[PDB]
Amino acid sequence: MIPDDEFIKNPSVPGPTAMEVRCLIMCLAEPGKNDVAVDVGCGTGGVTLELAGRVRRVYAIDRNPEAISTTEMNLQRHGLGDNVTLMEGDAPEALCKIPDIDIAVVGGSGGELQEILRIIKDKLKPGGRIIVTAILLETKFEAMECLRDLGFDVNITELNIARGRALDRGTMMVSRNPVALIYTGV
Amino acid sequence: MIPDDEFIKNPSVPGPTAMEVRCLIMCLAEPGKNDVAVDVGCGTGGVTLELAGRVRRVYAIDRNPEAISTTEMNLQRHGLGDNVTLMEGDAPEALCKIPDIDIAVVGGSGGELQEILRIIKDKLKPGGRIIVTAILLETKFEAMECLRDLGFDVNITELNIARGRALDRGTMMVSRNPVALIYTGV
Amino acid sequence: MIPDDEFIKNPSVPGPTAMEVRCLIMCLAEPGKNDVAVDVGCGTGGVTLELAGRVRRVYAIDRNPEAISTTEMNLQRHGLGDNVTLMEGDAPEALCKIPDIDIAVVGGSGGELQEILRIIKDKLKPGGRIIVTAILLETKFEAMECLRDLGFDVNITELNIARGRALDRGTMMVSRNPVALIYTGV
Amino acid sequence: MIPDDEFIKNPSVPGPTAMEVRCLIMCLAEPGKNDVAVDVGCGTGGVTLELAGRVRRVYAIDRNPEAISTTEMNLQRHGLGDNVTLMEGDAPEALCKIPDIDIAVVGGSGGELQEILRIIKDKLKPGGRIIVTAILLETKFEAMECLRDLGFDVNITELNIARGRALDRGTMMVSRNPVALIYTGV
Repeated sequence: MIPDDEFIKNPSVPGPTAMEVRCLIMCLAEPGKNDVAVDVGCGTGGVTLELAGRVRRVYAIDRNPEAISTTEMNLQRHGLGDNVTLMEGDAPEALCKIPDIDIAVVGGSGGELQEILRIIKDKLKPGGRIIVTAILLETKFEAMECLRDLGFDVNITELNIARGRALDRGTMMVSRNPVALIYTGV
Repeated sequence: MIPDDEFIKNPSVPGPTAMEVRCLIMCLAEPGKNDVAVDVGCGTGGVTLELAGRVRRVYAIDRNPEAISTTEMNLQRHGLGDNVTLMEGDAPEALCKIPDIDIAVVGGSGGELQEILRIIKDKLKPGGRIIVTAILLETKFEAMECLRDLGFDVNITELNIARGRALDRGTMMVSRNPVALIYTGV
Repeated sequence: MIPDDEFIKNPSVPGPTAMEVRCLIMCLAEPGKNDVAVDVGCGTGGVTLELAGRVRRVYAIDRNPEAISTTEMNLQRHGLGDNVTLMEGDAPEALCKIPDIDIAVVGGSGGELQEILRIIKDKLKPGGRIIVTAILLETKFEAMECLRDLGFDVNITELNIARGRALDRGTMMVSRNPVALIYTGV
Repeated sequence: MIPDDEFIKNPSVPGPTAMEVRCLIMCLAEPGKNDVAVDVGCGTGGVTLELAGRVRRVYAIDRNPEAISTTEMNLQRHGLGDNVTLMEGDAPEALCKIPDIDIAVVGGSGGELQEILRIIKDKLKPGGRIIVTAILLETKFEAMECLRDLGFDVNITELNIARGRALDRGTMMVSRNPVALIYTGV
């Protein structure tokens, strides 16, 4: 997996998602080379990158132009992007212009989460997977609720990662903020 | 990834390792189809399974006969095992009968961790990766120390996972015990 | 603090709350010998005990008879209870029969959390503190939301505790499930 | 408890210790108004503060002059310090100039942890308590080992705290680095 260090950040663009989380999302999404995926709120490009290398097509969406810019840069740094359709603008509008999906990774809460999820449920091919990355306590709840309301079997996994930082004095554990992955049964 | 639920457990055999951890081990190990791997202390077979599907050869070792038995069963349930050499008995003895390795996943502390690590360092192909799964606070330290003494750049990641369990009353977060992954730089 | 071990458990009654959590609730609640406190959903009696020894009066409420029973037993084992009014039945009904409070520790989600909180806000003496112990992901959200809606400054602290268990092989870290303490500014 | 916010920090002086940890240390230490306590490596003064208000005497030690300086300031901001003997210099040297102790809170690993612990064991009144705050993975192990070697019953509790930070977008959980408290049975 591309570690967080090899990502070109941008002060106004959140990310990249911790490799440990990207790790897990990849396993939950269980990409197939014929799967069409959508990464809503692609940020620095973390998930898009990982998906780019394992699925047929990836539609990366984000309101923030700098994010599409950063994701673009990062795809190029890692020579991916041939199969990645970057998309500027409002997630719900963008999502309508997309084909049906097998995998949906929704990071960007962007308020309109419930709307995005409804849209996604409608474009989800049978056996599709939705994975919502929640940073805000509200998103954890809202995602759980929507997914259940859209008739999905919802699961949730909260990841608390700590990496050691070598100091002269020794190895200190440094925490990433908790990240929850709300995902629908396959 | 095969979820913990699809594993055939055995009351006397610990495991399977949380999918979230197996997930991360897979990313840290970064299996190559030409990589030879060894899973010391294969338990229920979790890591062996994951590795089986991504590397050339996997040598699964474990003192406990029931573990070799359970891993054997689980390999079959998931149609893997063709490239998995199961091995009974003392890990250091078994390890000497193995070819050089690219990836080493050492779970089974089995006391003799330091000895296993020494053996492994000697059979580690250049650019090889060692990942020690530590359940015991002592193994976290002992592994860090050996790895550093054997001249490796040691890193550590503690994973605290919680999965929601749906109750009538609502979703409750249930913790897995902390698991640390001590790993050598690639 | 009375450690979890010295509590008389009851298979049908959840608790006691990890000493680490009780410890923190005690500090957030900042009991004063003249403070009147209410422990909604007193379970095994953990918080009731701690409060009993530091405040003027403690009203312990719980739907479950076994819990009032168990809390009663534990109060006696530790010679407290002189200043503890145990209360059987529905929390909202019981809460109305109570005097105004300085401290409110709400553990028992019991569905009716929002109602309990509204009742509590109305009986909260100026400078009072509310602390809701959340086990369920929904309660974390719901409590945050209510407290904010009732005009409180809401804070949240998620505790992930792990205690070592000495085995022959060594000390192993054992996790308690995550517990969140949603509390109102003083 | 004095929250982390009301502490006068100093860029070169680590601390204050998270209120959640200070909270727990106070409970494990179980101060008595007649207890003599020593805070080795007093940092910003967190523990010293808490102890100051509950025990007879507190000897605060720290190599770093800025730390004794900052602790000094903080004691004054909170009108404590009348019963606090600040001490400059090498912890082992300072420790010999102290009377016997009931409570010892050792934060400052300062390398010489094992030496400090031996000294403390010798000055520990019967039924005394030692609590070592470990930030470094090495200290967790070393403390456990010494305490056991000095014939103490050693216990350990790893605390992973996350506090919500209110953003416009919502509440986000922010982690403190893991902190372990190794403590001797009373």
